[PDB]
Amino acid sequence: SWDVIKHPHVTEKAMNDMDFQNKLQFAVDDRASKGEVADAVEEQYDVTVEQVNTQNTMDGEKKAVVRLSEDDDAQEVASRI
Amino acid sequence: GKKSKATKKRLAKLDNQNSRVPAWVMLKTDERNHKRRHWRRNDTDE
Amino acid sequence: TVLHVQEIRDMTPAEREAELDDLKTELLNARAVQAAGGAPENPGRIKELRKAIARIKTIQGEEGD
Amino acid sequence: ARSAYSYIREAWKRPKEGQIAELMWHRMQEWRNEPAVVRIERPTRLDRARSLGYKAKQGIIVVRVAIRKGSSRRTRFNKGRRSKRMMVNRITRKKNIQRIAEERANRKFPNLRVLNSYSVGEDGRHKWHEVILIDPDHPAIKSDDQLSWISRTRHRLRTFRGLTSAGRRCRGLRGQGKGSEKVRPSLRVNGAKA
Amino acid sequence: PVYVDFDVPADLEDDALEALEVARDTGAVKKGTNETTKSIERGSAELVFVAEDVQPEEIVMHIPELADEKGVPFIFVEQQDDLGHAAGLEVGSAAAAVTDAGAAATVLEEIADKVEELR
Amino acid sequence: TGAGTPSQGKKNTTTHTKCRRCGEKSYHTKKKVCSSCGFGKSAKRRDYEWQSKAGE
RNA sequence: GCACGGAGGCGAAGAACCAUGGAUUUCCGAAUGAGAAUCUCUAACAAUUGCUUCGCGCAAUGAGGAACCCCGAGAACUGAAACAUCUCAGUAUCGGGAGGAACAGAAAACGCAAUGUGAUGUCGUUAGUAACCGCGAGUGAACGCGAUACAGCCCAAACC
RNA sequence: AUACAGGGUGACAACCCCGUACUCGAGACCAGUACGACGUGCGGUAGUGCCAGAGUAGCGGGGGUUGGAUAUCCCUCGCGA
RNA sequence: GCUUUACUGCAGGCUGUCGCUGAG
Ligand SMILES: [Cl-]
Ligand SMILES: [Cl-]
Ligand SMILES: [K+]
Ligand SMILES: [Mg+2]
Ligand SMILES: [Mg+2]
Ligand SMILES: [Mg+2]
Ligand SMILES: [Mg+2]
Ligand SMILES: [Mg+2]
Ligand SMILES: [Mg+2]
Ligand SMILES: [Mg+2]
Ligand SMILES: [Mg+2]
Ligand SMILES: [Mg+2]
Ligand SMILES: [Mg+2]
Ligand code: NA
Ligand code: NA
Ligand code: NA
Ligand code: NA
Ligand code: NA
Ligand code: NA
Ligand code: NA
Ligand code: NA
Ligand code: NA
Ligand code: NA
Ligand code: NA
Ligand code: NA
Ligand code: NA
Repeated sequence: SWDVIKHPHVTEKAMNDMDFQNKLQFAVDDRASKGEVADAVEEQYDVTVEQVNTQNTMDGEKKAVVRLSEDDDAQEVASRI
Repeated sequence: GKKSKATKKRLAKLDNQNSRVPAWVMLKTDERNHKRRHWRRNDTDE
Repeated sequence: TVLHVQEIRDMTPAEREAELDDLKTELLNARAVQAAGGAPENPGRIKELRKAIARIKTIQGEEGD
Repeated sequence: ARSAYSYIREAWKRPKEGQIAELMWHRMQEWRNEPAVVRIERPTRLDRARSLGYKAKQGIIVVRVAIRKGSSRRTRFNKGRRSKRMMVNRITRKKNIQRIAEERANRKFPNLRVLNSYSVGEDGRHKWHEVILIDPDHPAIKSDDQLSWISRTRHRLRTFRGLTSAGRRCRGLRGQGKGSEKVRPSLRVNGAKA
Repeated sequence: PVYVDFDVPADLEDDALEALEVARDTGAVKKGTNETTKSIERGSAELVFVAEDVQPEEIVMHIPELADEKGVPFIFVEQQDDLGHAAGLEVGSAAAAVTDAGAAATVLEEIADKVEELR
Repeated sequence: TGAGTPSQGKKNTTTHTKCRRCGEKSYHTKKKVCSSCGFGKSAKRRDYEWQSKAGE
């Protein structure tokens, strides 16, 4: 069985989204829907997913831009990994 | 042109195969990528 | 290595699952550190983590869970 | 004393005489409106069937098949052909209609194998034959000391290989003596000259 | 149909089958076309029953003429399974033969007469 | 118009594509049939005796 | 692993490596819920069949494989110093199908005619003989014999 | 040396290493065969026209095929014990 | 490749006959 989250997509742009927009970017299994990405994300980091945007990359992988609720802080969630 | 998810996967792989033999492999083998494909000079399938 | 077959078999179906979900997490955090160009790596483990998970899965199947 | 079967046989010796003659005239009207391959609960010629191997048992099927009458339905040559080979009307296939029937029947029942077949008449343009097929996977046949042989793997698709009754006959294998020089053990092995 | 040259009234058929049932219990009966045919040939048949819903008809076609040139009497039954059931079989039967009735040699003999008259 | 060079310009139609079944780029997307393996036409694979010398 | 780097790791809890057996085994693919250039849409033996508790409940088929094998369809260049019959050749190629081998096979045979042989393949021979043929060019057996290997049986029906 | 087959090893190696002769073990095939055994019952005389496979055997038309000639094998149309 | 009252054949069309096919 395949897992939903593959690993955190950490790049300069990913940082900007995290510091200024409270978003986390991830490399996810391309068969995963926004819904699944949202759930998998909350259960792994214990946060509140507000929105998910996906993109099938020219790297063969699927990227998810996950925005957390004002209640949570991306910068911190990402700092523990 | 409008590409499908599959097509996109394939082009992606093709792009990746388009890298060079890493330097370390040179050293590990004591000494060429014959599948180098230029976008203009070469033509992919499909 | 650090996790042998006997030890896996000495676990209860519930301990394997708990151990399983534990390794998975170590693995995921390893990939993250790697995804962040993190150098505090130790290649030998990210590899072991995969094998360990495999063993547990193998045992879970042999025992019937 | 004479068997009841002997009568069915006696009748079929002259299918254009007496009662059977009227039966045919009747039947053929329904047959003509029937399909290519129609499974029928009982053999029209019971003596025949049983004589061929038929048994009122599980795993035994019978079917009537309709084929067009005449010579080869043959397309004329679209390129250079010497006179001899320029032929279309008088060529006739080398397989008899009864054999075609067997194959058609058999294809309809992919899992079944052809045991034998017999003719049941013809009108101006049809010819009808009833085929006896067998289900090689149904115990009762697997367990029948008289038909279990057909269950063997070596018998898969007997008809298509000419292992049938009409098959061997049509292949020229009747005689064991004079004339079967190019026939036995196989047409193909004899360079195909019979 | 082709081998049936006369129709047997429903009521006559009933008396026929009834007689048949008492025949299997009191006398002797042959079940099945083959066995029946041999009775007519060996002359041991007194009354033969033939179904009218037999397909193919070849199986029975011969009964009539055969029984005529042997003096044996015969009657038609509409249902194949009724004759079978009457003969004591769980299955149907295309033809039966009462080989020496039983506690019915009377009723029987008379059915034979009723039919002969039925032309 | 020249059937040569000048007629090569209108060639921007896609026909033969990567075949789902054999992996060759011979699946005619307009015919939906593979010219290499027969996929879309035959369940059995395309093959011919003339693809090699008669005695081989 | 090929593959001899860098870093790190595994192995006396006997690893590497080898044998056997077992686990896992994405998507397309006969491809079978339906559609699709390997993805997608809302439970599936699709299709054709046998049995049938008549419910896909129990089963079968499909496609592959180096050639070999069996059954069907069947050229021409060429040779004949042209060319039609003939030849090339039942070859090439095509359709269908089996197996580890296929096919054949226990005489309505043979016919060294006999007071004789005794299922069937195959090998050697018989023989380029008999037979065919614009009687041209060409084509071309069999019985028998010597070997190989050997093996003989079951229904339909009569009577039950 | 029952081992002087072959290979490797910083140059021509029986004696440096692998191996080789000898002996031994295992798997696969032979084969679910042969042998053994269980059950079944073979055979003979006399009498009896009870049974023994039909579009068949066979004939004719037309084609194909074969060395098959009148005397090959097959298909088709018609007839038919 | 093409043509025709070149040679030989082949489709196809017309026509007789047999089968399908029966009653007075
Ligand atoms: Cl078959
Ligand atoms: Cl002899
Ligand atoms: K020629
Ligand atoms: Mg989008
Ligand atoms: Mg790049
Ligand atoms: Mg041009
Ligand atoms: Mg599908
Ligand atoms: Mg010439
Ligand atoms: Mg000449
Ligand atoms: Mg052979
Ligand atoms: Mg020849
Ligand atoms: Mg001879
Ligand atoms: Mg010839
Ligand atoms: Na990634
Ligand atoms: Na290009
Ligand atoms: Na079949
Ligand atoms: Na021939
Ligand atoms: Na595997
Ligand atoms: Na199936
Ligand atoms: Na069902
Ligand atoms: Na010449
Ligand atoms: Na010439
Ligand atoms: Na000639
Ligand atoms: Na001799
Ligand atoms: Na003829
Ligand atoms: Na020309």
